[PDB]
Amino acid sequence: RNHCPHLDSVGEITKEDLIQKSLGTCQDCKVQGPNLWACLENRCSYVGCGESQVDHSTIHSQETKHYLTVNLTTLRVWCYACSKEVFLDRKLGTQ
Ligand SMILES: [Zn+2]
Ligand SMILES: [Zn+2]
Ligand SMILES: [Zn+2]
Repeated sequence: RNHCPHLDSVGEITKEDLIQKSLGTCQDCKVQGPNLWACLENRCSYVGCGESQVDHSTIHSQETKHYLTVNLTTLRVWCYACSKEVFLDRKLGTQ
């Protein structure tokens, strides 16, 4: 198992949901993109901004223990628990 558990637990969001988050707007405040983050938790669908604005992604991460956040600006995933950037595979193949 050469992968992070935090992210390995969360799923993936559809383009439909990401499209709204990619619009460049925070679900908590009104900072307006670019540079916006979105909860990677397949079960969660919240839009927050990183430390570059109000670190909403961090706060939300603690509140819901969601240490997975992906910036819609570069389409990159980040792991708070691991304390680094991670990548989300498109296809697994377990079941
Ligand atoms: Zn915000
Ligand atoms: Zn969340
Ligand atoms: Zn991790």
